[PDB]
Amino acid sequence: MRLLYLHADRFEYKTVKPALKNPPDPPGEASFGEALVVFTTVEDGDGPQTVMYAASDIASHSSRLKVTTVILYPYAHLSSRLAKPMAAHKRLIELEGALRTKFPGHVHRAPFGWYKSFSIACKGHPLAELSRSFTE
Amino acid sequence: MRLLYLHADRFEYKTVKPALKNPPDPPGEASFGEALVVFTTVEDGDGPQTVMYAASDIASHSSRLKVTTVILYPYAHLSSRLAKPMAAHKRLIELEGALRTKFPGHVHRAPFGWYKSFSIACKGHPLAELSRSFTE
Ligand SMILES: Nc1ncnc2c1ncn2[C@@H]1O[C@H](CO)[C@@H](NC(=O)[C@@H](N)CO)[C@H]1O
Ligand SMILES: Nc1ncnc2c1ncn2[C@@H]1O[C@H](CO)[C@@H](NC(=O)[C@@H](N)CO)[C@H]1O
Ligand SMILES: [Mg+2]
Ligand SMILES: [Mg+2]
Repeated sequence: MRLLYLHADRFEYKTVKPALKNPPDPPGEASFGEALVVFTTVEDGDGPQTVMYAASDIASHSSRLKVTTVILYPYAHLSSRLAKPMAAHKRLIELEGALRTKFPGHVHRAPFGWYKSFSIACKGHPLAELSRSFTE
Repeated sequence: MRLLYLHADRFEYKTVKPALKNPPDPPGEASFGEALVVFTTVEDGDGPQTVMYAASDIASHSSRLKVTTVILYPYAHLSSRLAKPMAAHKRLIELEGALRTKFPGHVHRAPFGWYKSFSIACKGHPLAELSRSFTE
């Protein structure tokens, strides 16, 4: 699993066209104030142990940053060892579930299987942009 | 070399704190309308052949998108096989130079060696977010 952590002042997205023949989530749009935005690429070896490590790390980082909102943003573009779409969706659902057991704020999982527009204002501090790899 | 291509409606950044003991570029800030924003991670094996392939691809993609501005945005976070900072700066300077021989619009290379804030409004169309790997 490959993650990009962006500490944002604000974040918003809208689904536009479907990117899979049948997207497993309904279309939608949402906008947020200060949040940790976690661009999340699910990779072929990812299982429940991987999900648990990512969830702990996201919780830990969110705590460091004093953020109370996390956005789990499905993202196909951070790796060249992608999990298949079905498996990726399952892991992202597991990741959201796991994160809620570790982090007490708003957890928003954006819809999987869509092209999206988005806007982000990303902070400039030294810990505002980080990437993470998790495996088992 | 690992690149992320974001087709934006608008883009802006500001350098904030230095991220290397001596950043090789001066601090600054800039803002843009519609542009291809190319988050660019220079990797250990990257040489002039790699730079030339990336430059051709960026030019080709920009042409497809009908964009007339490209932003080469140094980014440390797309890979776990980073080139050293000196070498990375050199390759990014080469990449800007190479791109200008292939693409006729505005080419902006953002400063290397800084933490930056930024904002982006990324389009939602199917070719609006892509990643690319180049090697030699
Ligand atoms: N292995 C994977 N890890 C994370 N997300 C994945 C995935 N495989 C497929 N997706 C999702 O399907 C859309 C089309 O690839 C993807 N959409 C996106 O990457 C949008 N942000 C594009 O605008 C994403 O929702
Ligand atoms: N191998 C590499 N490829 C591309 N850029 C690289 C690099 N090694 C160092 N940099 C630059 O140094 C700043 C601190 O890592 C980096 N700064 C950034 O990644 C900012 N956008 C953070 O806000 C970047 O300017
Ligand atoms: Mg809508
Ligand atoms: Mg300034």
